[PDB]
Amino acid sequence: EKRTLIAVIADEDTTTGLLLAGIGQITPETQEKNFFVYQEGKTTKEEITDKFNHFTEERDDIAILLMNQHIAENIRARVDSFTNAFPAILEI
Repeated sequence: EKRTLIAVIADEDTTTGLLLAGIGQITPETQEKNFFVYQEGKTTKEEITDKFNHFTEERDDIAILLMNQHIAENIRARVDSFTNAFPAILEI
């Protein structure tokens, strides 16, 4: 389909491992980034929510949004209210 890419909302260590596996890297043709780093005490709930809606409603090439469970817990009502077919949200 059109939806081929994985997006990432993840703490520092998970992002590091994902970027080593090539996940969340820049899409060559569009130059878009496919990751946002959560930093406890720095990132607000509003920024997490904004990045969520971006990867989820403002991008159209995302098949799967990966997030740490604890980050999904921080915005659980926004996550539980997501209803679209795509992307699939997987909590890691």
